[PDB]
Amino acid sequence: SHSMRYFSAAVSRPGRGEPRFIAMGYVDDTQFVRFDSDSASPRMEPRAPWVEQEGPEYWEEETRNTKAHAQTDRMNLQTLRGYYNQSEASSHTLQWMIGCDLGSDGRLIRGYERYAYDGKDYLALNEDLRSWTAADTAAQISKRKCEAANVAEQRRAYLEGTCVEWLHRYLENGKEMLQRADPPKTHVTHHPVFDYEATLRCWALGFYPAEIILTWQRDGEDQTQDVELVETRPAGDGTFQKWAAVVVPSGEEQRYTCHVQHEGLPEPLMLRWKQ
Amino acid sequence: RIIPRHLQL
Amino acid sequence: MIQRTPKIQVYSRHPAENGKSNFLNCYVSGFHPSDIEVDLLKNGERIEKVEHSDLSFSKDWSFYLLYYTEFTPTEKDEYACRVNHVTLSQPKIVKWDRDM
Ligand SMILES: [Cl-]
Ligand SMILES: [Cl-]
Ligand SMILES: [Co+2]
Repeated sequence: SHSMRYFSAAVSRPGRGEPRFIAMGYVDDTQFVRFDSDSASPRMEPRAPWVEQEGPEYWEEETRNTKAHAQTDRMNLQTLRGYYNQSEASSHTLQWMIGCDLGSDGRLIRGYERYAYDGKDYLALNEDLRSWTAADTAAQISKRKCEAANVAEQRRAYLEGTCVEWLHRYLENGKEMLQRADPPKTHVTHHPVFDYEATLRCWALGFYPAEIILTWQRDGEDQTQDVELVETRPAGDGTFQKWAAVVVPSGEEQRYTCHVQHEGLPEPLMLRWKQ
Repeated sequence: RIIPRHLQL
Repeated sequence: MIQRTPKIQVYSRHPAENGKSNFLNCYVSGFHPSDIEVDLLKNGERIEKVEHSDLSFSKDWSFYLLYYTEFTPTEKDEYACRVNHVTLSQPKIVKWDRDM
């Protein structure tokens, strides 16, 4: 399963200059392009090696369109400020996300496009890619505006055509980095307390993509309720990590089994602490 | 490939 | 307005060993608005030349960043991450536990 996404964030800062605009494109969990208005010379820049082969026409076109997005979004910031009758001295955040998901057969399974204002859902394109859902009475103005312009038609065209096509291209060009399935390196750690109890921590390291399932078994039973699970985190080298801990009665460690499920895995593995 | 235009809200 | 305080994790890229230089990470996520201050401390000493990944955000709209820097673990050297955000009345510090 694969997907391509583009995100953007426009952040006003009255008194500290023009609103900052950042835009970025991801293939799955890998960022491959980035634009930042705070750069000395704003432009769409590569963030992955496999996109660096695109010629100057590509970068020239991406940078030009993205600079246009920035201008449209700075204007949006300020239409919304009007809609909510907010102070000209206040700071606000407008976020955007658009993307296409490809099934395991390689054809479109779903596309989107949504907006959030000050951390709240604002406007979203519906699954049918032909209608919109407004989160409040301000967003309804935007919704009516989009409907009157029949813009959904153009967004759908991108999601069904360009998005899928280029995702397929990036997947091929960065095949070694993108269509790879590292399996996580796993092990369980033992942390005693004196005679009564010990913490068993199940580790999953160096895996990609970030999607993974960790679960603890005691004679073949999930413990979800008393298991502390940390948010999956980036190692910093392109892989992810995650651990699941469970406090068990001393002397019964062997009754617990960790269940790890990752795509790079050929079969879900089961770990058990080594004495 | 980013979509050409951003939406006007 | 919506206000989400940052979630913080302090960890190393590879298993802690005393003597080997590794990577000290401080993953800050789930926060909003996007403004945030993050420093990596060494025995209370603010570490310089610390880098961070590009500001981005998750599906739920919350922002996330990864601050890092090369380092060498030690039985006596205590490493931590200092984070300040509008949601915090005072800066928050999370110490690096090589076991987490
Ligand atoms: Cl608030
Ligand atoms: Cl509120
Ligand atoms: Co509030």
